[PDB]
This record gives sequence, C-alpha cells and structure tokens, in this order.
Amino acid sequence: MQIFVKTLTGKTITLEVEPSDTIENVKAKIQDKEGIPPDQQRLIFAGKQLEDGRTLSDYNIQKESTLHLVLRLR
Amino acid sequence: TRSSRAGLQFPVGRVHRLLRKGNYAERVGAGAPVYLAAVLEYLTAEILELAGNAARDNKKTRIIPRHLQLAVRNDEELNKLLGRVTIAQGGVLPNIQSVLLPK
Amino acid sequence: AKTRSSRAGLQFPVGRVHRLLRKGNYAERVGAGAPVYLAAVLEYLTAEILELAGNAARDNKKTRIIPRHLQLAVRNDEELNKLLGRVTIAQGGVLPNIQSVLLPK
Amino acid sequence: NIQGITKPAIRRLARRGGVKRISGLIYEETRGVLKVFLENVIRDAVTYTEHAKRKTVTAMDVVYALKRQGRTLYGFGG
Amino acid sequence: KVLRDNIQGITKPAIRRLARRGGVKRISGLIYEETRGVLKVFLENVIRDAVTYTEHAKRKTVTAMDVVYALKRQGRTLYGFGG
Amino acid sequence: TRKESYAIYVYKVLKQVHPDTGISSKAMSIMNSFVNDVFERIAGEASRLAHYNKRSTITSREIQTAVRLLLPGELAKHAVSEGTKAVTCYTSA
Amino acid sequence: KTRKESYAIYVYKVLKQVHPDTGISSKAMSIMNSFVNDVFERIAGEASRLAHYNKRSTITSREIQTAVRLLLPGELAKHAVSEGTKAVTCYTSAK
Amino acid sequence: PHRYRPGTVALREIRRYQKSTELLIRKLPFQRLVREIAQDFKTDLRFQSSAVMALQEASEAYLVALFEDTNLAAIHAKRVTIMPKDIQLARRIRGER
Amino acid sequence: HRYRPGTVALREIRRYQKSTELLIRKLPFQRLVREIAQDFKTDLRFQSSAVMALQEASEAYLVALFEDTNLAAIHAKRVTIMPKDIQLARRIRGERA
DNA sequence: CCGCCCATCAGAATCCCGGTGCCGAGGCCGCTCAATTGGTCGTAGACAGCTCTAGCACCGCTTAAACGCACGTACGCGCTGTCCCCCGCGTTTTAACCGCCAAGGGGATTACTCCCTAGTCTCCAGGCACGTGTCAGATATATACATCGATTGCCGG
DNA sequence: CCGGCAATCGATGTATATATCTGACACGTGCCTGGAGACTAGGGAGTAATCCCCTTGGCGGTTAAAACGCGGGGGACAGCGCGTACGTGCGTTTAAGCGGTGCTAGAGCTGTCTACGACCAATTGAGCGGCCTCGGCACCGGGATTCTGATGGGCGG
Repeated sequence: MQIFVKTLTGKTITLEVEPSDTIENVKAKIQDKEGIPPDQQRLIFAGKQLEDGRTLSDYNIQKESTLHLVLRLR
Repeated sequence: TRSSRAGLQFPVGRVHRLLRKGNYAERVGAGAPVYLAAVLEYLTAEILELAGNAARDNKKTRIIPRHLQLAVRNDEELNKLLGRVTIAQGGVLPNIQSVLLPK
Repeated sequence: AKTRSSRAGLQFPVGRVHRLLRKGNYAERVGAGAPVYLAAVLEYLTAEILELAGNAARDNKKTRIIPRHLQLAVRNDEELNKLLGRVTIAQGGVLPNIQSVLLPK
Repeated sequence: NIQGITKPAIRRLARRGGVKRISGLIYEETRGVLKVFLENVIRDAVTYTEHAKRKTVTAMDVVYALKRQGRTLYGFGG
Repeated sequence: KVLRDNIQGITKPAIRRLARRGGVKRISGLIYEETRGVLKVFLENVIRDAVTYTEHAKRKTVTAMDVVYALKRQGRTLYGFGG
Repeated sequence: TRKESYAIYVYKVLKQVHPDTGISSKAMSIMNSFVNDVFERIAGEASRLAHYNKRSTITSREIQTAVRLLLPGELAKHAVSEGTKAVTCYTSA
Repeated sequence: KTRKESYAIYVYKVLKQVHPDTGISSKAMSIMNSFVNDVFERIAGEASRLAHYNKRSTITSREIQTAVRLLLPGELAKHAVSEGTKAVTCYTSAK
Repeated sequence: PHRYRPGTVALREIRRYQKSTELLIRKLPFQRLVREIAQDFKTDLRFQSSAVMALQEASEAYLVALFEDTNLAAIHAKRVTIMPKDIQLARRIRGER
Repeated sequence: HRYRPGTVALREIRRYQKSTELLIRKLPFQRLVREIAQDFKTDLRFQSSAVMALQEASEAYLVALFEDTNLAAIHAKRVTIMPKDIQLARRIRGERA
C-alpha cells in the first residue's frame, strides 16, 4: 500500500511497502529511490524511533500512514 | 535535573512539589513523582497523536478543540475515561438513526 | 464544665471529631469552632433519621428499630431521599408500588 | 426572559440532537428543564462567590459548581 | 477446583422473584439469558476491583472491606457491612 | 484491640428522641456507616473550599458553606441554625 | 503581573515529538492543561485513599501503580504501567 | 376444579415480594458463581462469608432497580410484557455501556 | 419547486452536526441568567467568561437530553418526539423522581 | 383500460479552487525564584517469629424448591381508514450585533501587627471489653374475614 | 326467547389472637488510653490604603433572523382479527440447607533495626513575562458536481 514520508525539507515521498516488510527493507527502498544511505535515515511513526529489526506490522502501521525523518526520541 | 535522569519531558520536581503541598499524605517517596510524570506524559502523547491524525484528515496543520473531540469520542478507552467531560467548542459526532433515512 | 461537648451542650463528642479532623489530611490547621459545628450538624441529622425510623417502628407495632424501618423512613422523605440517593441499605427492601395500568379493571 | 429562548433555537438544538419531527408541545418542556438546570448551577456558583467575599461571579465559580454537580468542563481554566 | 456452568445456577424462578419485587407482571421468554449476561458483567467489574484492593494489601483472603471499597469506587455506597 | 464507634452517642440521641424505643445490631451498623459517610463528605468539601481560596486553616465558615453546598433545601436551614447555636453556646461559656 | 504556571511547554514538547510538523491553538492548549490537571487530581486522590486504608503515612510508587490500575481501563492501564515501571527503573539506574 | 385467571397470582406475588426483605437467590449457586468469576483474575483465593453476603446484596439491589426501569420502558410502548429491547433501552439511557 | 417534508430536516441535521458554533442568541441568555441570579442575591456582577461557560454547559445538556428523547421516541415505533419521551428519559436518567 | 412501477430532465445546494489579507502562533531576550546538591537525624516500615481463628473439605438426612408437561386465553402484532397537524415557503418586523464612548466600582496587591493555633507535659475519667439476666419476638396452632371466580336471577331487546 | 348486567355462594388466601421458649439486647464492672488544663512561641490572617482594570450603561445603524400565514401530505391513532406464547396447576426429581467433624493456612500482633524521607543552607539555571514577525486560515467570487423531485413512459392486472 502507499505511505507518505516527510523529510526536513518538506518533501513528501510515496512508498509502496508491504505491511510484512521490515524497516530495513523500507530503508533499502528509500535508498534505491532516493540515494540516501540507510544508516543516515531515521524513520519515526507514532512518536517512536523505528528499528530495522522490526516490520511495519510490528509497529501496527496501517494504510495511509505518515512517517517523519531524522527526528530522534530518547 | 530529575526528568533528565528519568528520561522524561514532564517535570519531576514540580510534580513532587505539587504532591507535597496537596494534603495527600504526610510523606512522599522518591519514585512516586517519576511514576506519575511518566503516566501523564503517556496519556498526553496518546491524545495528541489521535488529535493530530484528525487534524491531518481535515487538511489542517493546527489542532483545534473539534479535533480533540473527534479523537476522544472515536476511541473506546478514551471515551470511557472522559465519559462525563464536556469540551468547549467541540461539537458532536455525526450520527443519524437508520429509521429516519428516506426509503 | 469540663468536656467540650458539655460546654457546647451536645451529645456527640467534640474532642474525637477534632482528632479525626486533625489526622484526616484535610488542612494544615483546624479552628476551634469547626468541631463544634460539625458535631452539631451530625447530631441534628441523626435525630431526624431516628425520629422518622421510630415512627415507622411504632406503625408496625414494634419496639425495636430494624433496617426495614430505616429504609421506610428514608425513602418516604424528599430531602432524605435526595441526600441518600445513591445509597443501598442492607436488608431494607423496597417501597410497595404498583403501576395503575397493571391493576385489574 | 424565558420567552427569549425562541422556537427556532430549540429546533436547532434538536437538529444537532438528530431529531427529525418535533411536536408542538416540546418548547414549553424544554424551557422548564433549562430553567431548572440553570437554577441549580447558579445557586451553587453564587454560594461559591459569596464564600470568597466577592461581588462578581467569575468563571472559576461556574467551573467549580459544574464539577460539584458531576459535569466537568474543559477549556475555561480548570 | 475449576468449576463451570455456574451461571445456570441462577434459575428462572429466582429471576421471576426478582422481577416480582421489581413490579413486573408478564415476562417474555427471552429475558432470563439477558439477565444472566447483565449480572455477569456487573459481578466481573466489582470482583476485579475488589481483587485489586486485596492484592495491594498483600493478603490471600478477600474481605468485606474490599467489597465495600470497590462498590464505593463504582459509585454504589452500601450500608451495613462495616464502614 | 479497641475499636471506636458512634453507638453510645446514637443511643443517647435515640433515648432523647424516643424514650422507649430500642434498636437492633444491624440498624446501629447502618447508623455508624451513615454518620461516617456524612462526616467524610462535609470534611472533603470544606478542605476543597479552603484550597480554592488559598487558606491553610479550616474554620466554621468552611463548614457552614460546605453544609450549604451539600445538604438539600430545608435540611440546610435547620442544620445551619443548629451549628450556629452550638458555636455561640460554646463561645459564650 | 504575578507568575502563573502551566503545562504548555511540556505539552508542546510532546506534540513536537509525536507530530513534528503540526501546531496547536490557545483553546486546545487550555483543554490539554485542564485534562492533565484532572488526571493528576484523580490519581493523587486514589493513592491517598489507598494509603489511608492500609494505615500508611507515605505515598510510594506502589500506591501510584495500584491507583493507575484502578482508574485506567483495559489496555490503557497496561501501557501506562509499563511506561511508569520503565521510567522508575531508568531513574534508579542513573545517579 | 378451582382455577385463577391469568394475572391474579402475579399480583399476589408482587404484593408478597414487595413487603419482605429476604434474599431471593439461593446461596450455594451464587457462591459458586462468584468463585468461578474470581478464578479468572487470580487463583488460590479465599473469601470471607461477609464478602459473598455483600456481593449478593449489591447484585440483588442492582437487578431490582434495573427491572423497575425496564417496566417503565415497557409501559411507555403501550405494553404489559417486558422484552429484551426494554432492558437494552433502559441500560442505554442510564449510560451503562 | 418544493421539497417534500423531511428533506430540509435531514439537511439541517447534517449541517448542524458538523459545526461547533453556539445555537442560542447571547443577549436573551444573558438576560435570563441575570434575572435567575437576581432571584437569589441582588446587586451581583458577572464576568463574560461566566456567561460563556453557562451557555456551553446548558447547550451540551440540552443536546444530550434530545438524543435520549429521540431514542425513547424510536422505542415506541414513532418518528415524532413528544413530552412523554422527555419525561421518560429524565425519569430513567435519575433527574426525575 | 387504467393504476402502479420505472427511466430521465432541470434546478437548488454543497463543495472545490484561486487570489487577498490579517491577526494569532512561534521564536527571541532578560530576570528571579524554585529546583538541585550536600549533610544530618529521627522514625516508618520491613522482616522474622508465634498464636489461634476461621475458611475449606466431607458426610448424612429432610424436604422444599425446581423441573417437565398439558391446556387455554389474553395479549401482541399486523392491517385499514381517517383526520389533523406539523413542514416547507413567502412576506413583513424587530431586535441582535457591532462599533464607539464614558464613568466608576471593585478586584488585586502590599505593609503591619496581633491573636489564634501548634507543641509540651501532666493528670485523670470516659469509653471499651467482658460478663450476665430477662423479655421482645419468632413459632406453632386455631380462627375469622376478604376476595375471586362460577352460578343464577332479572330488565330488556 | 336469549344477553348483559347485577346479585349470591363456595373455596382459597391472608390477617389476627394466644401461649411458649429462646437468643439478643440492655445494664453493671475494671482499667487504660486519649482528652482536658496550663503555658509558650510564632506565623496566618485580618485591616487599611492604592491603583487601574473591567464591568455597566447608552446611542446609532443595518441586516439577518424571527414572526405570521397558508396550503397540503404524511404520520399518529383507533378499531378489528388472529394466533401463539405465556400463566396456572400437577406430579416427579434434585439439590440446597442444616448439623456435625477435622485440619490447616493465614491473618494478626510484637520486637528490632535500618534505610529512607524531612529539614536546612547556598547556588544557579529553567521557566515566565514581554515584544515582534510572518504564515495558516478566514473571506470572497466563480465554476463543478450532486441529489431531488417532477415528467414521460411502459407495463401488467
């Protein structure tokens, strides 16, 4: 399904990622479509820092979600 | 500060002061303000996340009381918690009984 | 006079009420007249309820008051019913009441 | 001044309540129930104001009264 | 010992007696099951609160004071069993 | 251990009101619960009143306002009269 | 112009944590302040009653935990208990 | 053969049970149900007899009040028989989810 | 042309269930509040916020009452609300004795 | 051959889009007061141990209540007709809302003093635990009265 | 010559009167813990003065909302018919209730000692009040899209 990811520059990107796909897969797809290194990417959903060892379904990410970049929570 | 040690955003010292000057008990333990601040922060985060989603649905970038009302009334646990609370300038959920609809 | 109730001319205890107020986590300080006022109010309410319940007991040709008489006394008074609106009395029962549409014609 | 609560206003309140057809004897009942509710709340608020030795009724007194009656209200300084 | 099927111990005559004390003359045949469900929900809530109260005190026995405190929390004050 | 209750004072009031009627054991328990409940209600209301006005003491004014807020219409008048009479008698003596 | 305290800055920090690009108005801020205050009073009063029942002179994290379990419904209580326990453990570990 | 018409013994029962004060449910079934319900939250639990007594009193009071409201709702619809819809309407208006 | 009965009613239901404005004029409500207050104590003053809060609470109360009244009217196989529905709702809620 | 059901038109009503502007939300700066740190001290509570009470389990016997079945009647529900009363729309009236001005009552702050409350120590008496007698009330039995439903007589159609 | 209405008559259920015994209530006794009395120290609250902010009152306009009336369609209500579900009674079965017995886990109390919370003093930075600036949202005008209801048509009893 298609998710919206927003960067610090206000750019909105559409990602076609399955719910069972891991966060590392999302980072790989973002790098493929944008060139941003996965280690330089920090995605967040529901005010939580996503971990590459989990999947979209682990974070209960549903359709038409919104993700943000860089912001860290600790 | 104590919030920094606890890794929180809400104030621990202020909560401790409010507990000590509220006529609740003779003494207050060291971890009670930390526990209370963590719980308050969690509840605030939940409500704010729902309200922000409601604001995004309306194509708005600012939260108004209507969004808070829509967030609270559409969640079962939040509706149970705030069951006897009136939010000013909130409104109601759109709902029409099926008998009144035209055939 | 020696005790505070006798000075106030009451039956309920003023010293015990003062002690309960001072240790109930209500305020930093407690004034001198607050126990007297509270004791007088409590005594008045007790007297009202007991008078009504004793009348109810006398109606049933009884000498002792049982929870049924207290329930009858409370439920038949408007102000007492308003005050004890969300209170359940054990072994009390209900007021006899049948809707008019259910009676035979 | 109870007649200043006009029939169209009551109809609008009913529309927000989800009501389609309204009988002609509903407006008097609505006025009565509103009067009772206002009487209770204003009595409590004026008691609160009088305890503080003020000649002006503030929003805090109204909020305290409503909380006493069991109807918490958010957004006015509570 | 784990026991089941105890909701059926609330027999139809008992529900009829409760309805008679309530002032009801005629009762439909589908009322008993709904009454059982309502009673089950009420008991579940009260017992949950009372068991929480008992656990906080580090006791293995539920007392009448826990029940009274629970009921007061649910906004149903009860007179007679202490308090 | 000693357990305190209101039984003796309730019995004295009852003998003042009905000088021949008695009382059972469950009725006295109900009376004890009633007295305790009213005590907690009035005390809590007075404490909240003191907190609102930024005061650190509870006086007879707080009790009077609390019984005016809590008790219904005609009960409050007689309760206020009784409390005022008791306070005046206590102060004069 | 006496100083008046509120929860506005902390609520704004939380909001910027959950939704990085989203604002809030003054009325919504007032509603949030009232909500935080209300929940505070409820939990504190429940804990005070719990301490009174068991004849204790102190309020500890056990009282707060039991009050949260008594007041909050269902999954809310579970997540709140987890958050509070994590915060207390983190505070104790650091010194 | 003597026989009463329908509704007579019902009124007699209404009068009889509105003047007594005893409990209307057997004690052993209620005790068993309470223990089974409490088994879900915590095992190896013991109860005082007073606790079960208080639970029974509260439950019976709740049910009697609910039946009064149900009778009112049934009469509002020009009926003398109570149906599950009346119970549902009473619970919904009261505010019980 | 002309719309059939019930159409504009549904339009009004839809449009008033999505707004948040107050549905009562301010001057009449202020006058009513002032006279009700003068029933108790004279020479009393009001903040504007007090009247605003009173209006908000009153409108919320009335809207909830009308929701319950509509439910009661539907229970009796009707689409028109009547004073008996209001009385039944208030009685079941507990406000009416 | 005509009443009932179905496809198709214009016309209000709501929404979306684009340009304009304007006021509130978000960021920056100075200060002061409350939170942090470090040390001391007293006591609230945890922990171990002992005692004895009440909660749990089991067995036997009586009997009242529950359960299953049959029969019949009264109530619930659906249909039909009427009749009236609420809804939708057009015209006229009114008062609400906005803008502006003026005046003064009272709410909020501050300085000062003093008197009411807390804390300490001593003494003693009232309330609680325990024990005992007796009488209000539950129990059993007999009896009188009220009500309910079937039977039958009577005025009238 | 039957029906509806009205007045009897037997059966059943409920309240009332009279011993009878018992278990709970009311009263008497000892003691110990909490309340009363006397005194001291200190801060919370009352009181007076000042200031300015906000509440109250009045006037003018304009315009949208309220008030009034009318025509009509749809909903509320009443009567009628039918059928089935619920009430009343009887015979059979079951388990609740009572009365013992035994046993053990746990609730309740006591002594000790110790880690934790209160209190105090000095320091300092976080949060609050004030000011500015621009962008999200309110506003206005125009076109697009969507129901809604009348109109034409077709069809089958």
